[PDB]
Amino acid sequence: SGFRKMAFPSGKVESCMVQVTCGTTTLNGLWLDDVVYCPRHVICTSEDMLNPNYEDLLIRKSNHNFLVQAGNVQLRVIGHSMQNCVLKLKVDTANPKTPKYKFVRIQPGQTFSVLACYNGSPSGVYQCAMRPNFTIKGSFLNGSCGSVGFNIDYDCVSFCYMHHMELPTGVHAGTDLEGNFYGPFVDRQTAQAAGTDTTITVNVLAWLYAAVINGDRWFLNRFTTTLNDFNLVAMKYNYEPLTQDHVDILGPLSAQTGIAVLDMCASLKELLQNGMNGRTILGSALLEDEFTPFDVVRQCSGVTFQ
Amino acid sequence: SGFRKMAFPSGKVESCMVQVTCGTTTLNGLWLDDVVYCPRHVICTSEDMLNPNYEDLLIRKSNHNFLVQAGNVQLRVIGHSMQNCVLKLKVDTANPKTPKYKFVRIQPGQTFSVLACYNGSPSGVYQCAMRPNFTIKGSFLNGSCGSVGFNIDYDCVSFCYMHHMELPTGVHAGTDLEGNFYGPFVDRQTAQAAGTDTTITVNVLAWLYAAVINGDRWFLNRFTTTLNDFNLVAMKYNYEPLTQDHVDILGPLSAQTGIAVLDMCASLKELLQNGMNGRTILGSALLEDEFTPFDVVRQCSGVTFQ
Ligand SMILES: *C(=N)[C@H](C[C@@H]1CCNC1=O)NC(=O)[C@@H]1[C@@H]2[C@H](CN1C(=O)[C@@H](NC(=O)C(F)(F)F)C(C)(C)C)C2(C)C
Ligand SMILES: *C(=N)[C@H](C[C@@H]1CCNC1=O)NC(=O)[C@@H]1[C@@H]2[C@H](CN1C(=O)[C@@H](NC(=O)C(F)(F)F)C(C)(C)C)C2(C)C
Repeated sequence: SGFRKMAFPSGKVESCMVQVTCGTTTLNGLWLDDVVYCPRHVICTSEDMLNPNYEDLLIRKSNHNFLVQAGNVQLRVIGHSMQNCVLKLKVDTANPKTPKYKFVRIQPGQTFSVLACYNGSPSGVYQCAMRPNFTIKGSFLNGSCGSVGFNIDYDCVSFCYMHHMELPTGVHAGTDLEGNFYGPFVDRQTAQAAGTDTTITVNVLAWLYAAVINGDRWFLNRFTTTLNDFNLVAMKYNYEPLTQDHVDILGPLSAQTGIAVLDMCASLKELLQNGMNGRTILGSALLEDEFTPFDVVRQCSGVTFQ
Repeated sequence: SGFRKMAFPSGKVESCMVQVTCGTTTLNGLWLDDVVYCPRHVICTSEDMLNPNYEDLLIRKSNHNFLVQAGNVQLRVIGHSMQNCVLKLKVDTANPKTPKYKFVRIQPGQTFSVLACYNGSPSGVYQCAMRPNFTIKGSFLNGSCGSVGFNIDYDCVSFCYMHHMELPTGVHAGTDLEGNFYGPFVDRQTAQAAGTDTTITVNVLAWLYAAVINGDRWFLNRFTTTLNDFNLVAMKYNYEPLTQDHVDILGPLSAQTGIAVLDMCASLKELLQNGMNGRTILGSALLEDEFTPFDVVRQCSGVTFQ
């Protein structure tokens, strides 16, 4: 029993981290086969980041201008290209520790683990969600860019996030591994702000099921509700609409606990209208929305990875 | 910016996990050099665990009765011995991925990362604290025993916990790597309960400093207090006494923020007496006590590991 914010084991990703230096700017890169992926603003001075012309800055660079270090070993860059907001450095050595991997673009509400790195070296690992406003609530400092987010499926690492920048209120924004930003943000040091965020309803429901599985059941009421009536109440409290797709994804937890999804919805409705009355659920005084239905199943059933 | 519950990178420890099977009981082992460490109740049937005589059960075992699997490869056991509540299986092959390591016994209030494993394979990683009542708030299922807790110092893994059992209210208990339990618990399936837990005061203060570093400052008041007067208030609210050793450990965060420790204590005192008035600190509605002063420094300064 017990329920914690669990990250994926980070070992497969640790073996892919390198440091990339261009001039005086150093950040992290991801070394897969004979390519190193990293944020394109490695080629910027501090001055350039206020209004960079990345295409222009990259013309004046050659291969030898990129210093790629994998531990104690320098990797010679033998080609380079830019794909949206990421640079791809071809190196003369394939990473022998390259795991089976995929590049995926995740949807808002889905979760992933972040391996926060500095100078190509890991600092720590934590779990995050892609917020509905396309930010993540991370923990990143200067030099953290190029740190990646990922999910694991048995032996396959699905990379879904590269870190690029921090937005007001201390939230974070970045790209998929094709260099396309999540959200309407740009890699330029100019005033930018995320839109209003919303609560990930399907994840709150998943976490209420995790609470029931752990014997924390005080919030279960005797009612049911329709999907439409629930979504009207959720709208008022800045909760995302619950779709039939979400109901289907909650099926396994609903079947395991014997609580219909719409019954859980009625219990969540009461919590939204009345509060928790200074009570806790799974030790938290707030409803948690950064566990997906699969996160709950993986933690409560002991799914492992190779 | 940002502040999250961060675990250590788990790669060095992943390379040490194996599965140990004796008869029909399978759990996790830790493979360091040519020794595999695991909980001694691997030698028990389900029947034996109600009242095991571990010494007796182990006489009737020989080396070949232990099946140790490291991935796809069986490791031949060539010797065995019992040290308190852990078995030590000597194997014919040294683990080539053995990191620089130490066995340490941590103190209540100190934190560590847990690599939760099943059948020798990792499921996830999360951060925990040794509670003052010598339990940990983990997430463990059947087959999780032998999962370990650890800290990293540059390239050295300090192993501090082996998982053995679950106690009422869904909390967990185990041993150091010498097999000595934390707390007054025994590896027998009989009714056992942890004593009343307390809040780790020095860690709450560390986390308030993390909040200030992140610009969450609303709780800072204009007062100071003496150490004695603070500890009288903390006693009432089931907080551990703050010692001069704790004040000294908080020095770096106090110097960084320019807030004297006893001034922070006055702000914490007001939070204890008045509550947070439905406000949050670093996104939490409750005071958090599972970040040590070093955890805060390591996260907010970007300390990395090799
Ligand atoms: C990568 N190493 C850093 C990570 C930042 C640093 C502090 N916390 C983080 O997550 N990325 C940057 O410094 C990027 C980068 C220029 C400026 N930048 C920012 O994150 C800035 N944010 C913005 O300008 C705004 F408002 F658009 F979000 C900063 C003020 C430094 C937080 C470039 C090329 C966008
Ligand atoms: C190791 N694989 C398991 C981990 C347990 C299983 C469920 N969650 C966990 O953390 N360890 C055990 O099953 C140990 C073990 C016998 C029984 N046991 C327990 O954890 C039991 N607890 C107790 O009997 C009590 F009350 F003392 F805490 C159980 C009721 C199964 C939770 C031995 C040899 C102690």
